[PDB]
Amino acid sequence: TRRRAYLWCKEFLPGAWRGLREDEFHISVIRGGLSNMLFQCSLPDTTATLGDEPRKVLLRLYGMVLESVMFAILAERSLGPKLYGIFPQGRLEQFIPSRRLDTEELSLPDISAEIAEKMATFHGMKMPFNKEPKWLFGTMEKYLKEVLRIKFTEESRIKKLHKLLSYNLPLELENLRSLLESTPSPVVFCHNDCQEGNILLLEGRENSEKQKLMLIDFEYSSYNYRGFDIGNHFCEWMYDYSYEKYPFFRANIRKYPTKKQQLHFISSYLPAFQNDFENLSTEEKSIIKEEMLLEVNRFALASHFLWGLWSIVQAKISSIEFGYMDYAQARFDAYFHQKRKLGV
Amino acid sequence: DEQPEPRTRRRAYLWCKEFLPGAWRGLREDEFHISVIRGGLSNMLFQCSLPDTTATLGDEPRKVLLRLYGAIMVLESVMFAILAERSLGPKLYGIFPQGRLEQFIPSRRLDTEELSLPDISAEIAEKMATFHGMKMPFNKEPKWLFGTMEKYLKEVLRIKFTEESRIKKLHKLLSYNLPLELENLRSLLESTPSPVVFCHNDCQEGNILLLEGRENSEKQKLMLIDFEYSSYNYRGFDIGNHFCEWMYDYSYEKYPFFRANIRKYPTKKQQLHFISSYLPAFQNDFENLSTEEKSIIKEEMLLEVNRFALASHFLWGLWSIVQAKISSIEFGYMDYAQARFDAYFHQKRKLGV
Ligand SMILES: CN1CCCN(Cc2ccc(CN)cc2)CC1
Ligand SMILES: CN1CCCN(Cc2ccc(CN)cc2)CC1
Repeated sequence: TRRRAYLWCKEFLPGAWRGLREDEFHISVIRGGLSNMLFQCSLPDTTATLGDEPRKVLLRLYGMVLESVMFAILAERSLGPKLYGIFPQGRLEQFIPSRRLDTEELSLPDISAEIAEKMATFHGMKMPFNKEPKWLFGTMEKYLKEVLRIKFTEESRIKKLHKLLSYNLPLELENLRSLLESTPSPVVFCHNDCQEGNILLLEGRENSEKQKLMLIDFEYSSYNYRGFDIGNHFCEWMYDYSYEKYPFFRANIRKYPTKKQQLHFISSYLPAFQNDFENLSTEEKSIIKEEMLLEVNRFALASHFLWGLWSIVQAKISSIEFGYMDYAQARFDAYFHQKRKLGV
Repeated sequence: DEQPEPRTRRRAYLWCKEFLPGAWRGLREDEFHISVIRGGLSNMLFQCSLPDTTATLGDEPRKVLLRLYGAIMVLESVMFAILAERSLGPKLYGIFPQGRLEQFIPSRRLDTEELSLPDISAEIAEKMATFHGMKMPFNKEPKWLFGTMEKYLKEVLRIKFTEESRIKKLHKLLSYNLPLELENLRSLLESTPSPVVFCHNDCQEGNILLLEGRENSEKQKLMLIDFEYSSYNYRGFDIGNHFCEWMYDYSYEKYPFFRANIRKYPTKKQQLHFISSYLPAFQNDFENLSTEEKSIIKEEMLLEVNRFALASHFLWGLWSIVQAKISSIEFGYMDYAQARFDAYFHQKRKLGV
């Protein structure tokens, strides 16, 4: 691996990387794990670059074709990290000096204003993928059917899974389908996982007011209802994954964005998504806003439902230390709370 | 043949309707237009279009090219997407397991005898030099050339024909002792400096588009397409291979379905004219180096591309023998293998190597 990374870096990267010896190779882990291990490879500080090649790069081990075409495209358009090399068991990507946002930072008005802008821009991109909005319910159905086949060993998971099934998930899915079918929402290229863990604060521009963030990790990206990408992100205000004691997240329902905070986000989103929106009548803009509010708060329900089902699947299979079943139970609690709140 | 089959076209209609924007997304089957551009079993080509009475709503193309992979993949897909993003290849509208949907570019392909026309050649040299300066996310080790020839050689040595004429042709070719000859070629090219760049690797006339509405422009009427063989490789191979293609006409309508003419290989003058467009297009300062150091570069570069042209004959000669066992396409692959090795040894004699 330290050699594998050495070979991949020597062979895929230009400049000093070409003549690099193996005892000159600097690598360290950025994230271990079982799948998608991140690494930081870099030149001797005492090595001068020959061209415009990078000094430090991010390696990503997968641990099919669409994810690669996608990442290449975003790289080409300067929407994503640059792609320096791609191979069967991973790829070399640009290393972006940054940190991830924290949960509570999402509510900072400049941060959520720029996230809205960035998601709007992400949303207007054309991609060579299927533009039929199959993804949302196709994945929920795929997960549900996995869930009604999962058998757990340990009494606790059995107990928890038994509570979740008692909601009558198949019937509840139909009630959700019914509601969203009656809720218009333009299909656009969605990130589908726009949580704080996937938003870079680019270092050196913490002082920029509108250009300090980048969106990354598009493994779930597809054409999907705009409402889901926004409602999902709103849900993510509630969940903090940096908690260091099992179950390794906190949910806080009170942290869901207020009407005022929602209007602030979409008041950024809309002008960045349709460049003619800014010239509409004050009244019309509020017609569109009030209507969008209903839209994304309904699709928020699908965020809860989808990730709840996903969280149950991950329990049975994942190695990652995370209280998946407790998270599923949190997502469904927020699902039913949001139903009562909306009166739907 | 013009009419697609019922199966494909029903599937074509679905792909177009779901992958393309605008008027495409609400088209009915009954108003979908599709025409064959190439049959076969491997890369079927179709033209797909809106009715002419139907109005585009926005960006969407009125016509696209459907490409089915047929009987056979991430590197090729990524490469095609990148070149589209950079406006070097056809735009990519749709990608899926069975194939892709690409921009339709009104054009015909160049004829073999057009490769030598001065303005054509100059631009082909600019386009290729441009093609070479690109950064691509692939392995930058120049192992494709001999890796590929080695793969073909090993397959070639263990294929047994039945059919007699195929069998006799294979025997004359093995007479030459290809493995030793391959090694001989390695030593010769091992001593021949050539910059490793991103090569098309199959820059023949049928992979160059003459763009419609531009037959007047002098330096902007061509586009290079079909990059299935592309990879980081010795610059000499890419140009050498192109010079070799001057000699082969695949439009010949009877068996073996090509004409070889060694007399059509570019003259020293024509080669210089080509690399005279290539070099200022490939590197910055070149245009204004001492007329005396421009010549050393040119002369050396000729030696290089003419030596690497030997790998062109050897690679496709081997490829061709492999194709004679596995391909069902009507083409005299064995005869073409011999034709390539004739030129190889004839080229060897020319170079005194
Ligand atoms: C799939 N995503 C959307 C739903 C929330 N996920 C839950 C999660 C958080 C942290 C960890 C720790 N590896 C695992 C799962 C993370 C991202
Ligand atoms: C792979 N390329 C480089 C070598 C020349 N080839 C020979 C060939 C031409 C036409 C046909 C079509 N019958 C088949 C093979 C095809 C292009």
